[PDB]
Amino acid sequence: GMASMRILLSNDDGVHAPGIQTLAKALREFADVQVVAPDRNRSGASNSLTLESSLRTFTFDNGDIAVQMGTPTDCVYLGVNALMRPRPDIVVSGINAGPNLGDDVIYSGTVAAAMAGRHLGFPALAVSLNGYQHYDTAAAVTCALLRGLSREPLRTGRILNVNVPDLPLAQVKGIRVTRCGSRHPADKVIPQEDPRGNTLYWIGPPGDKYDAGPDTDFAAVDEGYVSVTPLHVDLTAASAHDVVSDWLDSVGVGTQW
Amino acid sequence: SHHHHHHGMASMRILLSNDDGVHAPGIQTLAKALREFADVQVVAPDRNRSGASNSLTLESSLRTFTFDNGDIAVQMGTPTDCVYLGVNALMRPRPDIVVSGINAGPNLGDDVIYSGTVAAAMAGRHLGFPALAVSLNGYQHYDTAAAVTCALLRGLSREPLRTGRILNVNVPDLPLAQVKGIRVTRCGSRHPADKVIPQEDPRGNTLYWIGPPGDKYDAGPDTDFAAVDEGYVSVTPLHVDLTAASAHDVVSDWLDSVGVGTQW
Ligand SMILES: [Ca+2]
Ligand SMILES: [Mg+2]
Repeated sequence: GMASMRILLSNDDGVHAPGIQTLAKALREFADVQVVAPDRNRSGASNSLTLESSLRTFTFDNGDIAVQMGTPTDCVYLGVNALMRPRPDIVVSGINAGPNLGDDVIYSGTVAAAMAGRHLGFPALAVSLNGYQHYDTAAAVTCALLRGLSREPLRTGRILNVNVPDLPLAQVKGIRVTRCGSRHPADKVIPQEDPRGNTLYWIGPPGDKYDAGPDTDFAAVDEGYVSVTPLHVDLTAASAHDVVSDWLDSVGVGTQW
Repeated sequence: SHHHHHHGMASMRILLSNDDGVHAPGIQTLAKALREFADVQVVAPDRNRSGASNSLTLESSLRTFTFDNGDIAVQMGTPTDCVYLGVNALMRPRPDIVVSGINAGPNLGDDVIYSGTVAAAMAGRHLGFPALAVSLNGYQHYDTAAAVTCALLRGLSREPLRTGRILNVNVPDLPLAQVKGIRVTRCGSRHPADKVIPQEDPRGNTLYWIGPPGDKYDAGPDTDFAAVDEGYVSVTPLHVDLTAASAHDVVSDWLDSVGVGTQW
């Protein structure tokens, strides 16, 4: 093998998470792996980053780095820019306990850390397990993808979102390239009074599946396939361009006539 | 019947938020303009949360605080938490639309996915009018961004907009008379940001600041960058679907070719 793969490994659940430790161990059988991940398991970071403050890092004995109060984006950013020299070949984010599917992906810290590694020599991988049990399955799927990538370059697509059925490896049917499904709007709030009678509010669960058709990430994982969706960060909705332009003309906004 | 710039002093119910927080000049100038013709409820972060993007608070309940004028701050709340709570719990009657802004500084190109301004608008995408994110390319002409947003909202009152759930609006930092018009744009892109600014704490530990955005990369003629640089309001319709559809076949052929997850 002419060259070792050098991986920057991060996650949404922090350095202590079973998912990131299991992955790290499996990748280290063939690759050099630097962990740079949050100091703890926080929920709901998405792609936020810390701009109002500087960040502290801590290095463990095994060389793992925790960024203190770091988001997953902050971790990949420091890792790519300042803490690994030279820069990593690729960012791998995972294994996340829990699926990152459909229109949820924009809110996922696991996806966020991969999107921060989109400009490296390989497409970044975000790896989520549809459950909490078969980390070994997700780790073997990840190793298989990475072997694929060093065998033949993937030409287009800077981020792959990978969702792994929570199944023993022998039961996973295969791998499908998918698009993101969608959900109905989330609408539940759960109010709870504090001891003084003040109402506080919890964000409720996601809305029901809407677009879960045959070509979606939801469908593939349901049928026991690995789902691979390529993602990009361009939010432009190009199909709306003519409608919006026509509308502006019609209501006279930006025209005198 | 009577000739005024706007018909109705409260003809639409607006949930107004931002990521700069309730005390920011951009949201306070926008609130004051909007209240001339709309029924406005501010629900915004208790402080500046630039950097919050689409993050939300899941492992903790949120507490709200209501100011004398009725503005609501969500304590520790992100822009997404503010809109989600405003819409689903706090407002009665529910809003017809979410407006988020005016942000101090632009939200252009591939930065839009990192913007808390944009995230609040995207949490309002399911309402009857498309949500607006409004950002000023500068810090001076909040007045100009407010006039532009009021023009869009009067427009929505004349005629509903059919497709496009979220409009990302960037306004040049110019007097209104100097703004050239409006273009419907696409997001351009930047080089990766690459700077990390170290700074020692008083005990001699090294702390790190995230550096500024990378250089412009794709600022083509129909980009939001180009529009604003040329003195035009940029309007880009946005969606939340991250699927790189134009990569599907290539990824699919690559898989078949390396045979990952196949037997043979
Ligand atoms: Ca801001
Ligand atoms: Mg997680």
